[PDB]
Amino acid sequence: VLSPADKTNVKAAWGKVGAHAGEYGAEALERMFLSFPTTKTYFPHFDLSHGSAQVKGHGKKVADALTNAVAHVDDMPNALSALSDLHAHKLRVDPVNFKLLSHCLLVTLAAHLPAEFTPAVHASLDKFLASVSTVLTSKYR
Amino acid sequence: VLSPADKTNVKAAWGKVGAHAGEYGAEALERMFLSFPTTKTYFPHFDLSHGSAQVKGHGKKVADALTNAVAHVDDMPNALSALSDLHAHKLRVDPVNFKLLSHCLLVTLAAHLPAEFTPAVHASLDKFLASVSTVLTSKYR
Amino acid sequence: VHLTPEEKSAVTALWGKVNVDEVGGEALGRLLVVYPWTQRFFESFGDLSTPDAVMGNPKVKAHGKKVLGAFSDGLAHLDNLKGTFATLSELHCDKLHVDPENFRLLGNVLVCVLAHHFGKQFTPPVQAAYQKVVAGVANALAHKYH
Amino acid sequence: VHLTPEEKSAVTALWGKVNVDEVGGEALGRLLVVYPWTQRFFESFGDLSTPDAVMGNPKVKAHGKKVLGAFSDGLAHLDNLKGTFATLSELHCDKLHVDPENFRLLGNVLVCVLAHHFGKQFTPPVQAAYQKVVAGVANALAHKYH
Ligand code: HEM
Ligand code: HEM
Ligand code: HEM
Ligand code: HEM
Repeated sequence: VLSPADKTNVKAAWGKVGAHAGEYGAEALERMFLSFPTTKTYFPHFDLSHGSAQVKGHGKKVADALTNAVAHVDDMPNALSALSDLHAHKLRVDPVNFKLLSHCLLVTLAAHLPAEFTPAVHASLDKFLASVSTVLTSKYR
Repeated sequence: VLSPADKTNVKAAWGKVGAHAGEYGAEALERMFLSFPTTKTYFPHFDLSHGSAQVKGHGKKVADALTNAVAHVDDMPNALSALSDLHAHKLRVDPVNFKLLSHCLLVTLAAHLPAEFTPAVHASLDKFLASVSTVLTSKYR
Repeated sequence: VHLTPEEKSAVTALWGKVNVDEVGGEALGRLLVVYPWTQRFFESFGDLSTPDAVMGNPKVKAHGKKVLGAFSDGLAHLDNLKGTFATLSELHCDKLHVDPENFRLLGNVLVCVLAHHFGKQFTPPVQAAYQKVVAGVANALAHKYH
Repeated sequence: VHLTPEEKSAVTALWGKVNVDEVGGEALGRLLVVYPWTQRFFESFGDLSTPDAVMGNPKVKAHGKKVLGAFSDGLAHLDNLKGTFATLSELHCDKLHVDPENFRLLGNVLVCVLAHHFGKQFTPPVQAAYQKVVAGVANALAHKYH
């Protein structure tokens, strides 16, 4: 449950990302694939080698989805509806993996936004990624 | 979210629990403590022996709360308000333990409802116990 | 995997009464009904869009007897689960791309099915010994993943 | 708990730049802020209601030190995390009643803190290596739970 505090935290930290969203998106995914190999099972059609364009491509789509979630923070279910259909009915990633990625997002942003990655913003972003996860996994059954 | 089928499934099954509700909750907790001994870390002040009065009292309390939720399936956050507040701010059980108790409840229901623990009803109770749990964990942060 | 032989014996006594054919189909099918995302691995099985469709689906009963058969062999091998399941783990990782989380889901679904099937006989200490077993199996089936 | 030779070298080399005082208080306070239910164990510590309260709290800083100090010593014995941590494990279970889940959340926060402290030096590979350590530590702390 994003408090106003949180949205402000998220908007600000996400503001500072800006043009590197998709670069961060890409690094989060590869931090994921190396830390939690299990997540690869959902990408058997990807070349998963370092510096791959498939991953940077996917990295960017993930980042754009998040940037879209940040902008429609107050109405994520609707802003994200197409994405939650697709995860529910097509991709069917086990819910556990959303926490793996979110953790890797967080690690990515810490590594990149040292000064903005405050304990408070940390908490907010964590809640923010759980809420996106919950929306993505919303229609699973 | 719970559909009308779900609600019906749960009320039907819970109706069969009827007056066995507290016996069932004590049994679910015993199951939980033995299968998931880490959950005992939350009951250090309890006597955790088969039959203990404390587990029996707590079982009934848990079963009553759940009976209340079934009755309020449409109004859970409000129905379970004291309980989410209590778990958020006082008990503070890590959210992972909800899914362990949920499992043991479901196992207990399955052991006791040979006739009604159909697959659809199973799916329904599982979703129901996930909703309860999301409620009780609502205000954690 | 830490099973006392009070636990060992109880797993053993119960498993002998298990209709591996029937329990297999039940478990796999409930798996697919309760946690529908797991359908993703079974497009090739035909209709799985309803409970009744999944539960009577011949390829599900048939895959379940196969899954449970292999689970059943593991029981003779609680001392060496990793070993018994090395090849299946590789198969699930490299060929099938099964996220090992699924093995956990199935293990719990299985414990529910044994509850349903054995009623009061599926006592809390017997359940506990089955949770150790089912976790042991999910880890062995996960252990060749990379 | 297996690290390749170069992971062990990556882990050991980063850790030699780590100031256990600072990183320990940072990781613990963040734990308390990001997952406030972990506060349940530190009611003796004082007012934990806000991030500044938590990150300034001097008991939190002290404890963070203690925790990361024992974590540091176990890096020395990656090959025997169970033996090394067995006594803390039985303490955390039988005395402190700490849900081992907390050891996992702590490891993830620690990883974030390392990333935040080190920036680009915390490369995907070095994280993966730390994710392994942090998981091994958690499982070693969790092992004598009964
Ligand atoms: C913050 C969490 C996530 C977000 C915002 C997200 C967002 C997206 C977006 C925008 C797409 C593009 C769909 C399209 O238009 O083709 C996608 C696809 C996909 N996602 Fe998710 N996703 C998330 C989590 C995950 C996780 C944790 C996994 C599992 C490791 C996963 C597995 C997949 C797969 C396999 C695809 C299809 C990729 C392809 O074949 O092109 N996702 N996601
Ligand atoms: C469906 C899930 C749950 C329900 C409906 C539930 C319900 C309840 C109820 C009715 C009470 C008593 C409130 C009172 O004192 O008046 C309670 C207390 C408590 N619950 Fe929860 N609970 C759930 C989950 C859990 C889990 C998963 C754990 C830990 C593994 C836990 C730990 C506790 C503890 C420690 C107490 C206080 C016991 C005492 O000191 O007497 N609960 N719960
Ligand atoms: C209790 C753990 C499990 C065991 C012991 C097990 C065992 C097996 C066996 C014996 C086979 C056939 C191997 C062969 O081709 O020779 C198989 C294949 C397969 N398994 Fe698993 N299995 C388990 C769990 C799962 C789960 C939970 C899923 C996913 C929901 C899954 C998905 C599949 C798929 C998609 C195949 C190939 C099906 C086909 O195309 O015929 N398995 N498994
Ligand atoms: C890497 C994981 C951890 C390690 C290595 C660790 C280590 C330690 C050590 C060395 C002590 C004091 C030893 C003693 O006084 O005999 C301690 C005490 C304690 N730990 Fe852990 N700890 C860990 C994680 C956690 C977590 C995540 C929590 C809770 C969120 C926790 C809660 C406590 C508490 C409440 C005490 C007693 C402290 C006191 O009374 O001042 N620990 N821990």
